[PDB]
Amino acid sequence: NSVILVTQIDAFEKDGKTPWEAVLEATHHRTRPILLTAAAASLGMIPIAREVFWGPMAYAMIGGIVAATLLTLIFLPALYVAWYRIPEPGRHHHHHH
Amino acid sequence: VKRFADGLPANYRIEVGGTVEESGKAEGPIAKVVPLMLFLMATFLMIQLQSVQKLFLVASVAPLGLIGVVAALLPTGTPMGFVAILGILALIGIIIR
Amino acid sequence: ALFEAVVIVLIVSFVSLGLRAGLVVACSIPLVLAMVFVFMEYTDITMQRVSLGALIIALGLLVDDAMITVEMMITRLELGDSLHDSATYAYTSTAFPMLTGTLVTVAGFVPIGLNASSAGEYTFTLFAVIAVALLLSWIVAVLFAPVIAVHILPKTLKHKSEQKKGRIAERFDSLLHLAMRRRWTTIFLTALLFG
Amino acid sequence: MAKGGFNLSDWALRHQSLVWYLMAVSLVMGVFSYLNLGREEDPSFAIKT
Ligand SMILES: CCCCCCCCCCCCO[C@H]1O[C@H](CO)[C@@H](O[C@H]2O[C@H](CO)[C@@H](O)[C@H](O)[C@H]2O)[C@H](O)[C@H]1O
Repeated sequence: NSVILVTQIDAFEKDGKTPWEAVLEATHHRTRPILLTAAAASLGMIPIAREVFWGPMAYAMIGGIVAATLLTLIFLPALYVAWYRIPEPGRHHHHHH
Repeated sequence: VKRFADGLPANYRIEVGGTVEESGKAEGPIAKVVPLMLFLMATFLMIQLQSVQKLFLVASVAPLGLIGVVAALLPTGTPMGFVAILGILALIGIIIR
Repeated sequence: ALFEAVVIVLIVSFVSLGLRAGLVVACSIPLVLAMVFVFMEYTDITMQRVSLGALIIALGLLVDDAMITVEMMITRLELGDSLHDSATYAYTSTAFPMLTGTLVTVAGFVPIGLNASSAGEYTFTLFAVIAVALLLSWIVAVLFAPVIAVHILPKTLKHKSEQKKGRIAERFDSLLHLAMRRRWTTIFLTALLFG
Repeated sequence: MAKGGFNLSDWALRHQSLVWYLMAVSLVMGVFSYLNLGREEDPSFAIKT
């Protein structure tokens, strides 16, 4: 999912549009699909959750999926724009781009 | 002989001891294997063509070839040979070609 | 339980697009099932609970990919021209990403399918199931979506969004703007949470 | 990276009957094979003793 998002972001950014509006449109365009993705991921294991065999794994899966998705929605945008507005690290190489 | 066998206590049983057993055992997997290859070659043909009409058209020639295989066999009174039971498939392939 | 999972994913796609659009995708789902079945046949991998659970997981992932592809297709065609070619660009564009993500997931699954321990036996089945299912699923999504669309899909329309999700969109955009207001705060929260 | 290829869409749109027949044969094959699949409780892990 993270790869899908980064690909969608840098997809149209090749045009050099406003990074703010670029990421804004990226999110506004990937909002609906990611929802269904998380749904299909979390769900499916619900009917078998009653089965004691696939127990803790089912709960852990449905939990981690929702968590990772929510952050994929809010965390990475702020993180990427922060890393973009200014390069935090250093260690410049004089013989490399 | 079957009726005779039936006319006897159930605890007893009769079976053949000739060659039919071996012939059937040999041709056993044949029946359970050849149709798959038939569909395989059929799809293979469909690759070169693009319409089921032409498919059935050329397929009509395949079974009709059983005319000579028996016309040139009845007067000679030659028993149906196993080798022929095999070669007939090659005949199908070449005629379809 | 298998049929139950199938019907829940079915209603999911139903309420997702509303129209009988994703329903054709659901109809396309059994295809990969029969394919993996014949695969197991060739490999004699019989059925058992473990494999059934693996089937559930694989079906969810594959239907997810197929549905997102169909969704982007119908959206790009609806917002613009109504034509198969008015979607061929969407195919040519988002094709590679599907393959990438799918292969990455199969890679993440791989580990469980390599231990020589006594437990690796039960895991071997599910590993084979997931792998074959996912691969055949991607090939099916990229090789069947065209006809299914060209024959059971209406033309374009004008942009509009379900107002019920309007409030949800309000909250989402608002929280997005707020998260952008203080980026360092989000980093602090993430750090404390993970810790 | 979309260099010298991307014929997936067109070729898919073309050769319609081909994909149709492939789908049909695959479906029937899987269907017939399903009956002769085999059902068992769980894999028999090799006991070592
Ligand atoms: C001289 C060197 C070679 C010496 C002898 C070797 C002969 C050929 C190699 C033997 C390998 C056996 O492989 C062979 O197993 C089965 C034979 O019933 C075939 O058929 C198998 O696969 C099919 C499709 O999945 C299924 O419909 C069959 O039920 C299944 O039995 C395999 O398609 C074939 O690959």
